[PDB]
Amino acid sequence: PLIEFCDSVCRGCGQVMFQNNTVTGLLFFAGIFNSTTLGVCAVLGTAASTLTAQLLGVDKPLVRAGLFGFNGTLAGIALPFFYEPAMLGYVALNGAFTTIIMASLLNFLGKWGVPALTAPFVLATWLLMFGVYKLSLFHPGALIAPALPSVAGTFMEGLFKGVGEVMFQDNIVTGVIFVVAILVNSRISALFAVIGSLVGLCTALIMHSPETPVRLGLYGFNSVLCGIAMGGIFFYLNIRTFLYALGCMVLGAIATGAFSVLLSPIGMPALTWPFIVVTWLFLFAGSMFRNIAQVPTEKAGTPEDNLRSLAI
Amino acid sequence: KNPLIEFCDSVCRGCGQVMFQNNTVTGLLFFAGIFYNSTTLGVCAVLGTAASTLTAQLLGVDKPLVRAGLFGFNGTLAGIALPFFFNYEPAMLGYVALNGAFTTIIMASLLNFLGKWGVPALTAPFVLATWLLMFGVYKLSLFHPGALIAPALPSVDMGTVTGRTFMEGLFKGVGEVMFQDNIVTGVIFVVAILVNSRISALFAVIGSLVGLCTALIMHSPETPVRLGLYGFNSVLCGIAMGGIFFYLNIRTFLYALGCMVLGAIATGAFSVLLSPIGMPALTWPFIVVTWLFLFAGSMFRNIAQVPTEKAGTPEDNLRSLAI
Amino acid sequence: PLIEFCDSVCRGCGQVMFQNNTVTGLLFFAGIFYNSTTLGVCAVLGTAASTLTAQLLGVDKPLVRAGLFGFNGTLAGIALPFFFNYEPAMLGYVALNGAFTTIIMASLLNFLGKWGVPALTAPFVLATWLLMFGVYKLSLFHPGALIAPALPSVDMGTVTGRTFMEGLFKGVGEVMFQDNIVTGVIFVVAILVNSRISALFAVIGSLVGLCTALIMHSPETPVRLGLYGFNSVLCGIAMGGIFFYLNIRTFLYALGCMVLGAIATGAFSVLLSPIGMPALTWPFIVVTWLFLFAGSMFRNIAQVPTEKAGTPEDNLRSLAI
Repeated sequence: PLIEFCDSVCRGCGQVMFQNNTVTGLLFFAGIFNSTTLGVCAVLGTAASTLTAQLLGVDKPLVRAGLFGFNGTLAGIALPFFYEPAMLGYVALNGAFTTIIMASLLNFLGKWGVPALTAPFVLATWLLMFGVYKLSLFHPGALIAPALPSVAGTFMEGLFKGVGEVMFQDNIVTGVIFVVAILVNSRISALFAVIGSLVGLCTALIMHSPETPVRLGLYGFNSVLCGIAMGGIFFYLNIRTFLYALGCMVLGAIATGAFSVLLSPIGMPALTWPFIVVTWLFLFAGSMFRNIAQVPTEKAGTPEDNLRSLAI
Repeated sequence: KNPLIEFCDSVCRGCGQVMFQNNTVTGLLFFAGIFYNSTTLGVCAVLGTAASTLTAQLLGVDKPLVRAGLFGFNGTLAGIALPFFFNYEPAMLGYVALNGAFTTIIMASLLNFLGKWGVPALTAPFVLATWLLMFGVYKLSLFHPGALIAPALPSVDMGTVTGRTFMEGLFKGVGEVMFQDNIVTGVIFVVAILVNSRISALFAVIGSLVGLCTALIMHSPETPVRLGLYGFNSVLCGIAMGGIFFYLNIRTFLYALGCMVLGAIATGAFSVLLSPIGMPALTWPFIVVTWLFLFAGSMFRNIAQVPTEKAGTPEDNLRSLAI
Repeated sequence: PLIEFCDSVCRGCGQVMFQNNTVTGLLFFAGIFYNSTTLGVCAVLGTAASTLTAQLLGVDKPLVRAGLFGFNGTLAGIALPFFFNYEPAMLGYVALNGAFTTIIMASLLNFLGKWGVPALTAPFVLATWLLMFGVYKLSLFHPGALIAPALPSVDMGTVTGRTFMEGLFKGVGEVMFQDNIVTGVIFVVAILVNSRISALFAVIGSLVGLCTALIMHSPETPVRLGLYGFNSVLCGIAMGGIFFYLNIRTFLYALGCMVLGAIATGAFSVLLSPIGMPALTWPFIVVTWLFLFAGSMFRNIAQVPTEKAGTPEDNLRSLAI
């Protein structure tokens, strides 16, 4: 059981980039392990999420696939980033909430075979983070600030930072390591995750953004998930599939921004929100697309496996 | 019986269904509790409930549903809350009716909707209606709103905790579930819940209480706490996920507790979300965290979801299961 | 193919009022062309993009040729130019908007499909929404004075004959973001071609929206501006024999919905007021889908089978048996 919870926890981390591999997940943790605190709160979150599915009795295939620890980690991290004694507890409370969300979303999105996506991480964190201004147990970082919207008056730092900011990780190194981590399980996923941040970076420049946040990588977080997800994983990789991904990827950044305003008066983070909308938006469309070949979700595997299975 | 007596028998049932209790008596017992605070509010209630009821019958709902009172619950909270959170006018009544009726189409809309996975509608009909019916105020000056509403961007005194903060809050939580800021009714409404079922009355209690303490822990201004506001939703969570929608157990308990705890956080989060628009949160929080837990249940082996279409009192749900 | 893309484009425009007819659609374009060649272009651009896209992703030809894949394609071509200061990148973004609409519609199709609910203008919005929200942080475009961040807060102007006439037509036009009284007329006529019923219901739409606004006590500026007739017009046209077998009970439902349209219009205005963006078609699509999802549970109410739903007349002729 201990080794399984381990093997699960390791898998959930990789699933962050849709990669179901204990190794990639470990390789990912090693990358992020910028802050021992963050790593702890991560393992806490992942552990809670994992341990929870097992207590409510999920299909072992799902837990052991790590599908029940992914959003478990991002709740462990981001409640600390955006620290008190009650920080840990709330992390646990966040991760666990994620689990009910995922189920809730599972059955939900299931009946058309749409994935849950990071949506569990957010809608949780969202709720668990919104009530701060009225629940003074915690006190928030300078990264949060109520304000009505108002108009405003690099490639290397941003590239890596995009991949890291996917984990709220503002480190160039980990970004590299996380990219390498993605390589292990699959070269394809590591590449698509790259084009992700890059397609997000340039798309941001074009739309004319303050070259601060760009290098900060923020406009590469979601893009990186879009590239990794719609990259051979959820759809049989092709040329038309590529342009779709590019398409989505491009879309990712616009939505990132739009989402920043939407929550600007409430001044909270956008979080993974953008990737999960534009994503689910494209997915729900795929089946109607003849030219587009959706990968059967329940069977969807690595871009390579999804290409090897399809071959015959 | 008769149509008049049926509309009566229905109206009485819808009120109890507020706490998921399908009983003409509990519902009456509930009205009696709230009547204490405002004949006006009682009227606007009966108006709302009546409209909601009468509407389902005109669109032809399955009699089982109307007579189960399932078509009057959200009908009442629209009759009440358009009067409270707004300055009574002559058009107040009409709009109440307009609110209740809207609730009905919402419930249907949500019924077919949430139905195909067997999720309940929950108070969601009351809100999304009232929401729409209340949002456009600043631009539809027919009505003029109470001081309880105020546009403002979010921003981070403490007051003092005490015995009174626990007693006033405990009862006020149950009442604030009906937007009722009275300690007495809270008691009466608790008793009302006892009639139909001791279990539901107890869970509704743990509801407000789990909501009260959870609020203190998260560090809230000890004003609103005693005000009970952070007990409204919690009370519904305790009552709903308490043997009603899931076969009551120990694991089921901790789930409820879990949900209940979650209720308050969401209550707060929701307060912000609507703070710039400065409108009330209303039942909104319970209905989200709730539907969030429900949709999860089936995936949970250890968790035994009560078949919605069959879901009855925690006792009946335990007596039926016994076999 | 060129003539089909034409025949499709023409159809998508009529579908705006649920009318599947190349003629009505043309008649509609002619109406609106009157106000701005630019807007007409951005429209055709949008519609063209939306159409061309479904074909490249391979949609069922029945749907494209029914024009159901160009409707929301037009409103994205128009509104990115209106509620924003035209730039060179205006066109591109239009195209980017229309195309986005298509994935939205699919996304929503499969989505709302499994209960047979329509997509409605929801594709136009959720796109435009996203494509318009990030402006304050994506300074490529610069927005019109019609946009302004502000927390909500409670002059009256004066009601009059002109307030009813300017508003009546403006409601139908404002359904296309068209602030012209003429086109409103023409668009009404356009609706007549395909069907008298749809043209009438679209009328009752704006009118039910107009009065319902007065009653709720609104600043008699926006009313004549017609704004509170846009959504109402869609509600009347949609729930008018098209999506439900037209009757008496069906009428009161429509009226019902129609009345609801305006309240929601306003509420939606607040919801987006701090973010100070437009409400757009948003209101019609919520109160609408709210009523539709209810219909089946209504015995007295006879929902028209969506996949079969046609003109109020055809929906009455088919039913006759």
